[PDB]
Amino acid sequence: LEELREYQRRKRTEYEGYLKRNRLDMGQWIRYAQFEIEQHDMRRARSIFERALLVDSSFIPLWIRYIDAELKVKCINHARNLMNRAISTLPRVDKLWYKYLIVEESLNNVEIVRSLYTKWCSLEPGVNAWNSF
RNA sequence: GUUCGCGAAGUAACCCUUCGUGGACAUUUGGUCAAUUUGAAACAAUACAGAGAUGAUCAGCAGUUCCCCUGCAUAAGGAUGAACCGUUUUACAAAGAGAUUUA
Ligand SMILES: [Mg+2]
Ligand SMILES: [Mg+2]
Repeated sequence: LEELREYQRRKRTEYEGYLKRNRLDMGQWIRYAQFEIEQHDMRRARSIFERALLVDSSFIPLWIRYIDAELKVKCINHARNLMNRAISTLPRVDKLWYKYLIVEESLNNVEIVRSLYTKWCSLEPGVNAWNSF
């Protein structure tokens, strides 16, 4: 376990030291947020992504990946509540809607998307958006 | 304890002493804290590692950090004060070609 313990500890010194110095460079956050996922600890990883939304919330690769780590282990109402916060923050975006729509397809629930497209049409988005509805 | 008044005692031209009493005067200090080993000074010495760039030797001045130290300091010094120079794979598709493959 010390063959493990000191591994995890030494990594969390190196990653934080760099992020300590560079608030930006999201490339590091996602990497380091991925490290804590592969240790099967969701609490730490969620903190990291939540810590990395403060730095920039306009960076969609970060938003998208933090949907993955929720969906991969199948924590539903988190990746569900998250999408409340996700598309209310950046309501214009394209990718964020479709990744919320297409993930609702594989959940087979068409009542959701019925009300989804209600709002997403209420927002008057544009051509390619309406055509999906 | 002082003073006012009263009530008694011995002496008493009513006063001095003595006793018993009513009232007034005066009215809530200090602790965030307990006296040596177990609620946290530091330095020196010893051993190990050695003080930026670059072919090599050097002057430095800044920036960034959930590092500080000497200094009256918003001056200036402290190795250019220190620490940092590592790691990096997905908003991701469009066209075509081969093969497997089912109503
Ligand atoms: Mg310096
Ligand atoms: Mg200096």
